[PDB]
Amino acid sequence: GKGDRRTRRGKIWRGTYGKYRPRK
Amino acid sequence: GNKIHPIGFRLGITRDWESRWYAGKKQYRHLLLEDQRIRGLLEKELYSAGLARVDIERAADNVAVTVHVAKPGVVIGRGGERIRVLREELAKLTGKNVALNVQEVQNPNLSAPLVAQRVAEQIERRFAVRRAIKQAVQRVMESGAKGAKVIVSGRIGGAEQARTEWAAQGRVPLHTLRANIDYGFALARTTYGVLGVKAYIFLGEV
Amino acid sequence: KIRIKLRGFDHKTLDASAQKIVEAARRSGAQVSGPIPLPTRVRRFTVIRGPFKHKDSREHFELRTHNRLVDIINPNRKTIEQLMTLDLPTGVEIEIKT
Amino acid sequence: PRSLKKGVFVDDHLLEKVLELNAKGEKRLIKTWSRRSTIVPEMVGHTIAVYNGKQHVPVYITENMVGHKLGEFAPTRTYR
Amino acid sequence: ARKALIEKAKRTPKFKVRAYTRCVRCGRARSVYRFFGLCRICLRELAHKGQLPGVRKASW
Amino acid sequence: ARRRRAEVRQLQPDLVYGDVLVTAFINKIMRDGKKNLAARIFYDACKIIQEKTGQEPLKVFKQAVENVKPRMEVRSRRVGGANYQVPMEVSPRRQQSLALRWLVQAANQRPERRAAVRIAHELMDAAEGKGGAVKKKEDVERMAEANRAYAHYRW
Amino acid sequence: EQYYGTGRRKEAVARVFLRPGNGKVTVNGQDFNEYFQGLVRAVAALEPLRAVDALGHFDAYITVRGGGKSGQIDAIKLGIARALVQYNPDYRAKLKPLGFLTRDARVVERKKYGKHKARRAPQYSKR
Amino acid sequence: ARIAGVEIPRNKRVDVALTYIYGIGKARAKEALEKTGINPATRVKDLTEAEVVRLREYVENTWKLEGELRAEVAANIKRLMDIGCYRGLRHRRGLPVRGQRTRTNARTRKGPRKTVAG
RNA sequence: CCGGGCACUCUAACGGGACUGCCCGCGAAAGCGGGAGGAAGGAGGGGACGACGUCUGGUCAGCAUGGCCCUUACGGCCUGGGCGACACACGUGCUACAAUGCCCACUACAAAGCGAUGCCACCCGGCAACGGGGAGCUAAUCGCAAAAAGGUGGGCCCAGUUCGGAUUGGGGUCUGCAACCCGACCCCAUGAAGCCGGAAUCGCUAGUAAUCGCGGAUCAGCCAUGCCGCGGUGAAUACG
Ligand SMILES: [K+]
Ligand SMILES: [K+]
Ligand SMILES: [K+]
Ligand SMILES: [K+]
Ligand SMILES: [K+]
Ligand SMILES: [Mg+2]
Ligand SMILES: [Mg+2]
Ligand SMILES: [Mg+2]
Ligand SMILES: [Mg+2]
Ligand SMILES: [Mg+2]
Ligand SMILES: [Mg+2]
Ligand SMILES: [Mg+2]
Ligand SMILES: [Mg+2]
Ligand SMILES: [Mg+2]
Ligand SMILES: [Mg+2]
Ligand SMILES: [Mg+2]
Ligand SMILES: [Mg+2]
Ligand SMILES: [Mg+2]
Ligand SMILES: [Mg+2]
Ligand SMILES: [Mg+2]
Ligand SMILES: [Mg+2]
Ligand SMILES: [Mg+2]
Ligand SMILES: [Mg+2]
Ligand SMILES: [Mg+2]
Ligand SMILES: [Mg+2]
Ligand SMILES: [Mg+2]
Ligand SMILES: [Mg+2]
Ligand SMILES: [Mg+2]
Ligand SMILES: [Mg+2]
Ligand SMILES: [Mg+2]
Ligand SMILES: [Mg+2]
Ligand SMILES: [Mg+2]
Ligand SMILES: [Mg+2]
Ligand SMILES: [Mg+2]
Ligand SMILES: [Mg+2]
Ligand SMILES: [Mg+2]
Ligand SMILES: [Mg+2]
Ligand SMILES: [Zn+2]
Repeated sequence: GKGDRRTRRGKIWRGTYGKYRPRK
Repeated sequence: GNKIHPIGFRLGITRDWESRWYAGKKQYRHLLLEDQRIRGLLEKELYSAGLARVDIERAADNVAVTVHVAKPGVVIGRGGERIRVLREELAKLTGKNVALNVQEVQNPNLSAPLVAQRVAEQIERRFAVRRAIKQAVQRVMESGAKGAKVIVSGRIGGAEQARTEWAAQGRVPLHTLRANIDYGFALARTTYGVLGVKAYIFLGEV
Repeated sequence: KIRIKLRGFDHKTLDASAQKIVEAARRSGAQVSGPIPLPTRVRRFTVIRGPFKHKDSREHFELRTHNRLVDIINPNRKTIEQLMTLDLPTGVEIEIKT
Repeated sequence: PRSLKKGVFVDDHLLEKVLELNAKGEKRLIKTWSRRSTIVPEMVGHTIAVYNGKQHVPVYITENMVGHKLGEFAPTRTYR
Repeated sequence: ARKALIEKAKRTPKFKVRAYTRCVRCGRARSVYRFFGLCRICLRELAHKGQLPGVRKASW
Repeated sequence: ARRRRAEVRQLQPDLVYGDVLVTAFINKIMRDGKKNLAARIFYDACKIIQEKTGQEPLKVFKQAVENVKPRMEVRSRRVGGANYQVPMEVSPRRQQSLALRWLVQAANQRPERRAAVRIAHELMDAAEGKGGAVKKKEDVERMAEANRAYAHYRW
Repeated sequence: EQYYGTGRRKEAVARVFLRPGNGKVTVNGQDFNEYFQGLVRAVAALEPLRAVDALGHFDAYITVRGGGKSGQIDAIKLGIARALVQYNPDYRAKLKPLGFLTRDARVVERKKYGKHKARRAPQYSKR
Repeated sequence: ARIAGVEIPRNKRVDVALTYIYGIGKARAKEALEKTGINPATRVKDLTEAEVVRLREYVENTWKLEGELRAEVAANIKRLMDIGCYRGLRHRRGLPVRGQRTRTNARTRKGPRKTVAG
């Protein structure tokens, strides 16, 4: 869920970017 | 613990800022500090003249500083040397090299800060607080002033127990936005402690 | 083609000064396209009322910067006559580019 | 999963002290108020007193202790 | 706001990060707004006094 | 509602069948304020009501709701040092509310894997007089009238 | 030749231009159903026409900005009614009982201090 | 079939299957299936013997897995404790090693809650 | 996007508008019920605004301040540690326990705000955090920026799992003199409890609840899931 650092929604909730939430 | 500051409440309508100037985010705090030092040095000097207010305006590297005083004869001095010394100390404080004006206050009893200052003086001289208040309200009411109120805080008469002495008359409609009430506050430093003094004066409406 | 930006905390003084500039530039110059409002920049400060605890009191303040436009076409030299310096307002700040 | 960066940090108080000892020998101990300093190989075989905020603890240092800070071996808190 | 801690103002903090902000008026450490250089209490006080230009009570 | 009479909310008509009852059901299906997903669910369910029952899903739905409506129900009252379960009639609005709510609940109690299937099946079952909703209605109408002795506490 | 209306819902505006024709609708250059559709409420935006039995009489060129797509649907619903009124004023008499020309004044309630959101109060124990 | 030690995943996607391997998470399985040229979507029961041999070839020795992994971790902690590090003390007492508050929570590390008098 | 133009949208100053003013009924009147016209009626919605006083309420640790007390220390500088301790108990919250769901890909609509020792388009390296280079922006003109839920397609198939991401091992990035005590972030491995919660108990009456993202103050960095705001979707029920 939102608590999973390794998920899209996780990065979104944490407000970061990375491998699982690219900057396009 | 209620009743927000009436001046601060009416600042948009029927009240105006004492410091009126524009500045950016990198400017503001500095000009503000400066203003505060100006008001500071001026309150610690011109008190004997009974300053009811100090307005401060700026354009570019220049400052208005319009001082509203009950007795301008004090701030001017003999031949006008006092005002020179004050512009001097002002220039030594801030290097902006700015000007100064003196506005005489008509009927010192209609500007709340002066009223509160008088009541406070009386309290510090060990006057009778109840009578001092009733008298002050009387002097305020007898000249114009569609309403008036004065409030003194705890340790009245040096009493061990703090009290509040009230004594107001006329109309003081604090909740009315269009009111235009003057508010003022004075302290009293006594041997037994500190006394707060508030003054409300309701003059005209719309 | 002269860029002007008027900024102030009081919209009354802004409007008055802007229309003053406009009337100054109307007689000496072109049609004076006139002040375009531009958005306000509003900065808020939320602060607890009391000096101690009581977290649920607050009462925030706002500080708003109003803007104006001007931009007179036909930069006549005759215009800078009524222009340059004649103004009432204090807390109005003027920006000028070419 | 720790990290610092390139250009590893060691306080130069004892950095010079340890090699100054190494030059002429081993000698005895040291007393260090800097626990933030990283342990580097040249300190192996020495003994360093680390300030835990109260006293100095005699930490002997071996090959497998390298890379950790001094303070890891000098516990600050007293419990049960 | 102890008088010695107003050594806060220092030309030589010895480290940039050791340099912290205080209230220029009352000397408060916590809750100091960068824009005014003041603290929240002093801010509300001076606001109510009308000595902060453009600052008005907000409602919407 | 201490002061006023608390007037009823008028719900917009259905986008498909123009029935406000449909809309009410759509709302009771709705979760976390997702209306779109709820409309999806219900309409998909209607598509499931055919090729099972040749009839129009509206009729089935309305009759199911009709069968889930309780005539009587029980409600607590404090009388002379005790607490009694008192039987009494159900206002038509409450009949509708309870019927729909029960339909949805019972539907989501079902074994069927995905939503529209559960709603369609519960609806069909209720229409023919069986299923969890009807079980609730029967249970309540049994509770009331089991308590007949207390019907003089009506109020 | 062309009949205009605006309409507004919940911080959303839509320009509505009614130009007589086949009855096809354009939204922001996209087809009407390419913008919507996956939105079930969509057809409600076209409710005014169906109310006056207009439909395939006018085409419509719409420009929507602000809000989410539902509020956009409603703002379109108003705009079409307004343009429809500009076309024939008598239409008002038909359109009013349904209230399509009613602007919906409901907006997000401002969040308030001490609360969580504008209403919702922080829960407490007392024990 | 039998990949990288004693574990056999079955009857579901090969990536998700490889997840049942100890040293292998989602990412490593994705990578392995990529470099082994195997479609992830195929069920394990549908895996060509050749594909299984190739998968074994890659996965078994590239990364250290299973038993050797657990032994490596255990040896890491053992080393941490032996040197007398703070981390080692936290492991010793069975308290959070990563610097979290113990006044409340920290239950996962401390296991069940053992209550006493007030 | 260029010419071109203020009609519309918007922007922000001023102004109009609604008063039980008009119709029916009841009423002595105030007013009440309903209807018309209207964007809105009967206080249209939401703020600011909180009487005489009560709690010997809170705060001398924001400031001021009477008294009392310390003045080679009850003052002052610095290094280090502590405010982060943990058998335990409570409050407030976050994430969940899944299919009205989770994951991946493509794709669509917002408001309010911040930005020059700043925001950082775009190019290269890197799986990524990020690093190098570098345009624009004194900012309705550049950037933060992606809104998310939503839609389309595909995968999962009811299992403690492609639910849930605690815990722990390892390798890193950045801020900062410095991340051991004690920062955040990335990547690999690990993959806990948790299957909707006892007695008890909380909020909310409409764009509300519920749910989804977004911004900002403080700030080098950040333990922010806190707070103060913003918009998206959008209920149930009120006999009494
Ligand atoms: K959720
Ligand atoms: K556990
Ligand atoms: K109002
Ligand atoms: K008291
Ligand atoms: K529950
Ligand atoms: Mg997961
Ligand atoms: Mg007296
Ligand atoms: Mg309050
Ligand atoms: Mg490095
Ligand atoms: Mg002091
Ligand atoms: Mg700092
Ligand atoms: Mg500070
Ligand atoms: Mg009643
Ligand atoms: Mg049930
Ligand atoms: Mg909301
Ligand atoms: Mg595994
Ligand atoms: Mg700790
Ligand atoms: Mg009032
Ligand atoms: Mg007390
Ligand atoms: Mg106390
Ligand atoms: Mg603390
Ligand atoms: Mg203990
Ligand atoms: Mg013990
Ligand atoms: Mg961009
Ligand atoms: Mg790249
Ligand atoms: Mg533009
Ligand atoms: Mg899908
Ligand atoms: Mg799908
Ligand atoms: Mg799993
Ligand atoms: Mg279990
Ligand atoms: Mg399950
Ligand atoms: Mg239990
Ligand atoms: Mg209960
Ligand atoms: Mg209410
Ligand atoms: Mg920050
Ligand atoms: Mg932490
Ligand atoms: Mg945030
Ligand atoms: Zn202060």
